[PDB]
Amino acid sequence: ANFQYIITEKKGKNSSVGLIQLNRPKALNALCNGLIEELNQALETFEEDPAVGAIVLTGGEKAFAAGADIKEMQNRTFQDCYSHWDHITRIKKPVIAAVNGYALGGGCELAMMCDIIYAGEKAQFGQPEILLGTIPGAGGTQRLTRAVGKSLAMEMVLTGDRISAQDAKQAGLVSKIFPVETLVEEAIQCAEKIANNSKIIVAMAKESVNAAFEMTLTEGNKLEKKLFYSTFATDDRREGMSAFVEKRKANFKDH
Amino acid sequence: ANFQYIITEKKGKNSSVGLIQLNRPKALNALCNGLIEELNQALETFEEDPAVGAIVLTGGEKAFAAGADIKEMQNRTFQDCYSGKHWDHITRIKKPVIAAVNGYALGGGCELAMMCDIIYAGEKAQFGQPEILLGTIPGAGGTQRLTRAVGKSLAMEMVLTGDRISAQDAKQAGLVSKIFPVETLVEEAIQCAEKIANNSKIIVAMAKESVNAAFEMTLTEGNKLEKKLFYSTFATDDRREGMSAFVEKRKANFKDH
Amino acid sequence: ANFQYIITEKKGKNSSVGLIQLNRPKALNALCNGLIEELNQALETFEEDPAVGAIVLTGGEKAFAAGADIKEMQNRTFQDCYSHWDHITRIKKPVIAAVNGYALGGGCELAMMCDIIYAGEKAQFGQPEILLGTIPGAGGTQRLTRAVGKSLAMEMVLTGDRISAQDAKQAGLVSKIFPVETLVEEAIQCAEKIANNSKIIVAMAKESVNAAFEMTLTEGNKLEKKLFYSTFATDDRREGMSAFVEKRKANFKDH
Amino acid sequence: NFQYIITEKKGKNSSVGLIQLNRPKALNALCNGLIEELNQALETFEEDPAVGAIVLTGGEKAFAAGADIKEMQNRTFQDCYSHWDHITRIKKPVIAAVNGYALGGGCELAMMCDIIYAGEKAQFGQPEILLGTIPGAGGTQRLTRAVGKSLAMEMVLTGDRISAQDAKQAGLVSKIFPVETLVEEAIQCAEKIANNSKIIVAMAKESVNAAFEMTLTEGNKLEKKLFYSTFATDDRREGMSAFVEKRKANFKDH
Amino acid sequence: NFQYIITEKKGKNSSVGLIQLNRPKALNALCNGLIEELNQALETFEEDPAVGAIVLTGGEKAFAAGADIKEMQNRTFQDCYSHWDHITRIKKPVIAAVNGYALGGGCELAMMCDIIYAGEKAQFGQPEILLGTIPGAGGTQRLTRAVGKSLAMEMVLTGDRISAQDAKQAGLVSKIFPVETLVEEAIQCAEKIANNSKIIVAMAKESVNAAFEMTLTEGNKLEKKLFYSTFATDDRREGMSAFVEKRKANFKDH
Amino acid sequence: NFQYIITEKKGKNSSVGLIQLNRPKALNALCNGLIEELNQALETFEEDPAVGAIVLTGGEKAFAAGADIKEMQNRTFQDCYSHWDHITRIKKPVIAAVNGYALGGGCELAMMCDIIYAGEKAQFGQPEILLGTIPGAGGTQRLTRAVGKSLAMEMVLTGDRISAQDAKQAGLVSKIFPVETLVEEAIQCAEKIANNSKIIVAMAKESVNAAFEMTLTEGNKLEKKLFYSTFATDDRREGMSAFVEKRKANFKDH
Ligand SMILES: CCCCCCCC(=O)SCCNC(=O)CCNC(=O)[C@H](O)C(C)(C)COP(=O)(O)OP(=O)(O)OC[C@H]1O[C@@H](n2cnc3c(N)ncnc32)[C@H](O)[C@@H]1OP(=O)(O)O
Ligand SMILES: CCCCCCCC(=O)SCCNC(=O)CCNC(=O)[C@H](O)C(C)(C)COP(=O)(O)OP(=O)(O)OC[C@H]1O[C@@H](n2cnc3c(N)ncnc32)[C@H](O)[C@@H]1OP(=O)(O)O
Ligand SMILES: CCCCCCCC(=O)SCCNC(=O)CCNC(=O)[C@H](O)C(C)(C)COP(=O)(O)OP(=O)(O)OC[C@H]1O[C@@H](n2cnc3c(N)ncnc32)[C@H](O)[C@@H]1OP(=O)(O)O
Ligand SMILES: CCCCCCCC(=O)SCCNC(=O)CCNC(=O)[C@H](O)C(C)(C)COP(=O)(O)OP(=O)(O)OC[C@H]1O[C@@H](n2cnc3c(N)ncnc32)[C@H](O)[C@@H]1OP(=O)(O)O
Repeated sequence: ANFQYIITEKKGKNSSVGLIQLNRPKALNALCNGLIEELNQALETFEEDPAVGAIVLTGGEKAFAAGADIKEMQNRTFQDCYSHWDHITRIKKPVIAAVNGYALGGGCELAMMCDIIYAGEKAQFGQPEILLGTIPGAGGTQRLTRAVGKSLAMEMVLTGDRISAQDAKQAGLVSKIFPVETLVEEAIQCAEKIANNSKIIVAMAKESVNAAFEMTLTEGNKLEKKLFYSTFATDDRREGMSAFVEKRKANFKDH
Repeated sequence: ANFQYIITEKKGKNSSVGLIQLNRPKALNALCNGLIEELNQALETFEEDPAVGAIVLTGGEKAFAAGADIKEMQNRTFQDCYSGKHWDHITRIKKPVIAAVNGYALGGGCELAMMCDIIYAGEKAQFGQPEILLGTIPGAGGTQRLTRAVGKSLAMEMVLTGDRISAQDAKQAGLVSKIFPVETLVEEAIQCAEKIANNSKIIVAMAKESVNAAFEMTLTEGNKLEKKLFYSTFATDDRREGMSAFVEKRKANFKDH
Repeated sequence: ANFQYIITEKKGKNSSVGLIQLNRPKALNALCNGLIEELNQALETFEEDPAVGAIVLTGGEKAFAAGADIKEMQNRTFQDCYSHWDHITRIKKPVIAAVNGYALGGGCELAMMCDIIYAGEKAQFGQPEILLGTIPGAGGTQRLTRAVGKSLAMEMVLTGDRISAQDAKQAGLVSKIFPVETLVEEAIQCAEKIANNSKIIVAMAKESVNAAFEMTLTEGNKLEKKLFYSTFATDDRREGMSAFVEKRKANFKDH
Repeated sequence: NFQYIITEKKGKNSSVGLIQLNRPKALNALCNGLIEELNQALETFEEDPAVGAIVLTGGEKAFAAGADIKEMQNRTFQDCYSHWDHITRIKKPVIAAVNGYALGGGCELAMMCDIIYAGEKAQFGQPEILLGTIPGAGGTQRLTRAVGKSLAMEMVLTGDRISAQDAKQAGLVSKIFPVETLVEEAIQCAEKIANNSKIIVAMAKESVNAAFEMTLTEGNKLEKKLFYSTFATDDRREGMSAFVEKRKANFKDH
Repeated sequence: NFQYIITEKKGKNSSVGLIQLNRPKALNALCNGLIEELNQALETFEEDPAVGAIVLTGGEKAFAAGADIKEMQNRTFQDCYSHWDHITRIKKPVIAAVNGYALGGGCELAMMCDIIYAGEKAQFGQPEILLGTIPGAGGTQRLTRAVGKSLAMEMVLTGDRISAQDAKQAGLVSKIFPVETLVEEAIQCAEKIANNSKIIVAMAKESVNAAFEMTLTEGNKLEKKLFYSTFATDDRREGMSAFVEKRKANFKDH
Repeated sequence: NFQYIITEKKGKNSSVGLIQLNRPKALNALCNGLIEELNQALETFEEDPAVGAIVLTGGEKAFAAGADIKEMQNRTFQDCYSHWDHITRIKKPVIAAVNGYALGGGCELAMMCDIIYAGEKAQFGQPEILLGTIPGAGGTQRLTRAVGKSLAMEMVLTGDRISAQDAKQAGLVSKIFPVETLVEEAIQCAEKIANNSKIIVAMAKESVNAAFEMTLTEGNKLEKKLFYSTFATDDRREGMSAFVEKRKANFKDH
């Protein structure tokens, strides 16, 4: 429906890419509860849209998201905490984060929840939760550490210091850096490529990669094998291999 | 043995390095079932050869291995796959295995290199997991070892698009530890295998087992296992000789015992 | 007490940083049992000193620590061993390692036990245990691998080869590289920053980041959440978020 | 309102939310519609401040004979690949009062509950194998973890059923009561849980569940963090003071 | 053919692969030669399309009294660090019919089996401690996971034996039968399993085993993936249809 | 020189270190001072070359009624973030002879022990919930792992107690003895253990403990490494030889 905090729209060839834009410039995209609710709606919608194969999440040019909404948490109590934030992780289709500008606190964690992260030349990542007398509460101490290593993760989480796009890429937090002006376009091109592939196979691949963080290498490889065997129960695997053998373009039907 | 797809031979000082070279150039070293069987044979042989301390696995200059053999699985069914189950044997080898990757190391080829303990890349090597382009996903640790070495963002990008990354990219990301000119790559990998072979076999096997454990348990339990293995080295003659040699300011004489 | 192998002292703004300096220059700071005992004492002392918020551990300019003391284990037997080295991991306050020069074997492991590692331009890391007929025995095969990746870790552990500061940073083993002359000063500045934040919250954050190596991503995020909720039971969380909302400097009380 | 389930509050001061599966015709076979209502009832009781614990039960002859086979009969692999365990998202304790058949999906639903009380004639089993499939809702995970590999393999591979007595001896269920008083007894247990601090009860339940998600070392660390957390509540202060002051504790779920 | 074991096809349609340890003089002490033949028999039965389940047993006096001490007596540490668990690579179900002694390596072998049936006079134990060593084939892992820490510690640290009734009560074994009919009963169970779809049975067995290799959360996710997989088979379709059409299922193992 | 505990060496050759909690007035409430002495006694017995196993017990009426409520009553959340399980750092086996009450911290202490023997009238429980808190020393972890989720949830959420018979049936304790002979019997078991090689016993105990810290696969690998290690000891050679030579083994703890 008519969204208050986000702007959605389909893009790329055949409009196969679902674009979600955080639109709360006043608050530098502070992830207030309302914005989160709309974001989850947009994600669910694009997830159920058969023409969409990949989603691109972005914010403004100055800020992807400055964090969660302090104003909204300010008066919460411990007990409140014990009486929605990671719905993006339940989405089966790939989600690419096009990070331009600030991606701090909850904003940084939201980007890390995405499968792939592309950063604009002037993006900035950080977990300033410590400066607010709290710690990251949406995977900031988990996903950051796993991607960047203990030393840098400890430095960022304990001081609240920010790192550049170049630092993030070097550390493995993000895989590409693009000029501010073309960042979103480039992320859409990548989303396109992914959308071109079979949707069912892409979902299986994404699930396999994610498993790398939930089990031992041994069990991860076993799960990957089971999923690999599964692709053989699909038409697109048959079509993909035949196309290869027949040296012709493959025609995937997401089935 | 009389191999059809691979070329083996001992190299390095005292012929301590076992060199296995994938040899199916017309198929750019596509890993067909027959080649896999010979590779495993060569590995087992070098493993049982007491003169060998480390193995170097390589392919051609244009390709380490362009991938599994699609033509061989193109007709398989789900039931075939399940009710039919050896791609991972190289992981059962106790001696270190170094992959000297020159050119293409894609799909199964990339996974094979990642199964190796160390990876050295030639200036023009290329890594990628194009399984997605074939309507399938990596099936030999491609989504596990790549991710663990390269991080989620790059791993997702590669696995989901099938895009390739350069040798420089792979090194920067931690997939490979060294990059050498195409012409000297294999020589350099042999030098490293030699250094490793110089050490005590038994101790080297324990160390390799310890490092591998870093991917199978919590840091806490990993450190405990490492401790047990560390204590174990004290039950060997080489440990004694090694420390004695250092204290006595003289060269160590290891006997792999 | 009056230490024989280490030099301690408080530094940074308001002497909030506890500096421990390994001082056995003749043995290139080889980690003998006596030095380890003093180091543990210094750590415990700084841990219990209310004025200290972070500790900086360093050695000489030529060597952080050349390794454990070989002569001391030279005559030990397997039964000796099976029937203290990592107490530094029991410290709740952050510990930063300012590595200048050699950080080999036990020295490298000690540095890796620290939360953050800063390296001087000429630092060198390596695990030469293999050259002595033994393997790293204080997390060298675990922390190195987890930070540097399997390929480089195997190369280092199996050959005993050393890597440069630049290599270590690129691989994620250390997060910063500074000139030899200012390295310790820079690490103290980082410790200062950490010490200005809430001690209790900092301890929780450090615990959260460390958990990234002890459980699946799913459970790690759950633990992080519980710790996040916990911060709400503190005065500093309330002051931190209030200060932000009221556009004013936060005054933490480590409570 | 509900077509497949019957809900109602019970116990002291109506602190117990009782959900009763009601599709006697199909022996409470868990069809998609019933699952949707069950989840609703659960969410409702979860949000009801008056409720401290939930009791889930079915009929006297069957808790739930299994998922609805006719509903999946024609599904294909792609349909599948493209919530039956929402009960696991509930923070308040859920007790399963199993009378009669608790097979397949029914057995898995009971195992998803925190506590299981079985009527004298209850029967547990995972017959999915007889249908050319395997348990798909934790049947091979929760059963094994509670009963051990030998018995779990026997049940899953043959589809054989085990008695209430077997289930109790194996640790699948913690109590066995006469068919007629089973539900009443489960409600008494839920009452007791409801009398304790909700916030503390939620933390304890989360701690016990963690025993299946991490190593003992990390589990103990998490438990410690939760233990420290209780000190941030009024109920913990009240509970310990009441003890020291030899008086009854008055919890406020805060 | 074989020196230490006796194999033969049993059960309806010869669907059961029976392997019998045959080293009576050494009370089936698991020497290296016997292990090699056992692995051969397993591989053979595994590749035999007519076999759906394997039953492993020994004599009436002893399933297997332990590894062969004589064989390791002279080994050194270095020797040790320079295929005991092959039975674990078999995809088809393996039932252990334990009669008499199942000690040390013998106990571990039985524990490696998916299901364990014990004769009235079976005896389990891990006496490795009495020999100056510890169980080296999962004795401290599988025993503990099945029996609990207290009893496992007692057995491993003292070398004490437990009865068939103790083993069953503790969950080590799921059934106890008279010595004379034990093997027959295990074959009947193997028959039942063999009757079901081989591919689905292999998936189920893999799912149950996963209960010991990952957190409940990941185990449930793996089980789900395998569950979806069954939908890519003809047997699942046949199984569910047969139920719906109230008729007998004809599985074709695919 | 102990105020809260009574120690003394018992059994053949004074091979068993017996520690008796002695604060009958407080039903052995584990106050901080008692914990400090307990740890001292443990460390002492651990360093005593003549001791091979420790037996921990309390009074006939109570092993330990819990941690000291009076001592934590005034603690704050912040205090909590400013050596309760040191018994777990002891390499030699520790047997808990539980007579009477073993509640809360007391129950957790018993569970930290390697083996638990219970007197006919022992009682186990985790009443932390009744005090507005949750078990904080492994009560939700070790209890669950030994007793299963259903019973563990029941105990932790209601604070209800279970009998010795219940505890044994659930696997929490491995033996039940009359109140009067319980400690004697536990000492006999400690004797047996102390009979074997101390170095090998330490390795075995470490192996069994690993069953709760890693996947079955890695646990088996660790066990293997420990198994190989035993071959680097004289006691293993002595043990195997003694068996081969049909003679009694003479262990020298190395
Ligand atoms: C499960 C539940 C979730 C838990 C997850 C983890 C916890 C967190 O995410 S906490 C968030 C951490 N983020 C922060 O501390 C960042 C706060 N913001 C900043 O530091 C600055 O805005 C910064 C550096 C990005 C840019 O500074 P600047 O260019 O001067 O812009 P600035 O004027 O501060 O911001 C503009 C407006 O956005 C608002 N805003 C910015 N960030 C936030 C935020 N995180 N919450 C609420 N409002 C915010 C500002 O208050 C201001 O509004 P106004 O002037 O009307 O009060
Ligand atoms: C349970 C606890 C677990 C144990 C943990 C794991 C095991 C380990 O840590 S073993 C450590 C491995 N490290 C080594 O072998 C490195 C030894 N050091 C070196 O090789 C060199 O000192 C190096 C390369 C750093 C610098 O070279 P260089 O500048 O020429 O110095 P160099 O002349 O070799 O040595 C100078 C002095 O330092 C001493 N020293 C340096 N490292 C050590 C050491 N590890 N042990 C003992 N003495 C040492 C030397 O003995 C020598 O003293 P002296 O002349 O009186 O005999
Ligand atoms: C993530 C997605 C979830 C995945 C989870 C795992 C998979 C599963 O749960 S599959 C379910 C396994 N369950 C079964 O195979 C049990 C099927 N039922 C039975 O065996 C018998 O009903 C039994 C033994 C319980 C009782 O027999 P009986 O007393 O004769 O009663 P019975 O006549 O069979 O049942 C009465 C009615 O209930 C129906 N019914 C019973 N169970 C089911 C069921 N599971 N699905 C659908 N309808 C069922 C019967 O079809 C019959 O209806 P009708 O005669 O109009 O067709
Ligand atoms: C890491 C930090 C550790 C965290 C671990 C987890 C948390 C816990 O352990 S909390 C402990 C939970 N235990 C309890 O709630 C049990 C409390 N006690 C009881 O319920 C009863 O004493 C019971 C049922 C055992 C016996 O009742 P009864 O026979 O009437 O004896 P009772 O009169 O109550 O006890 C005798 C004396 O011992 C004292 N006492 C008993 N238990 C405790 C205790 N846990 N703490 C302090 N004092 C205690 C009583 O206060 C009384 O002393 P006094 O009359 O002078 O004040």
